[PDB]
Amino acid sequence: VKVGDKAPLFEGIADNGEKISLSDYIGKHNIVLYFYPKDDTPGSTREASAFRDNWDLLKDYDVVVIGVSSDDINSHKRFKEKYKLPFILVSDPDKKIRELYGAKGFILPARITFVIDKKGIIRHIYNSQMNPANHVNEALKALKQIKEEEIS
Repeated sequence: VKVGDKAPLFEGIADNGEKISLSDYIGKHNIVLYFYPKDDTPGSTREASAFRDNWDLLKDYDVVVIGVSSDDINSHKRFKEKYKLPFILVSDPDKKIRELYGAKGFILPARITFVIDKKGIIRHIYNSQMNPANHVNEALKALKQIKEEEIS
């Protein structure tokens, strides 16, 4: 998976117990798909919080934010409710979505974020375990680049 490739399609279960298909968003909105190790931990909470804190700004870039981890649905709802996260959280029980995106990691699940445009093309990849809060900034920079190409 590299910048320029079509984003791999997948189906999973969202925190609302509903099934989610990436293809249902492809072409309709820009997409920020971010992988994080585990629910309600210092770093992932910080990353999720950063995305929450920029929710309104993200609205200007026509985008859907989807978080992914190996935690189950209930863990996702609790994490989401506990920090008032407004976006979607997908459960990846057997790590199949991670494998698809090459985000399995080695000493632990990779904290990697992908920004996908309306043509279903990956426009940016940011892989960094140590800078959880910076993931939203990188997603925003990619979204700004994309918007800048749309506007004119």
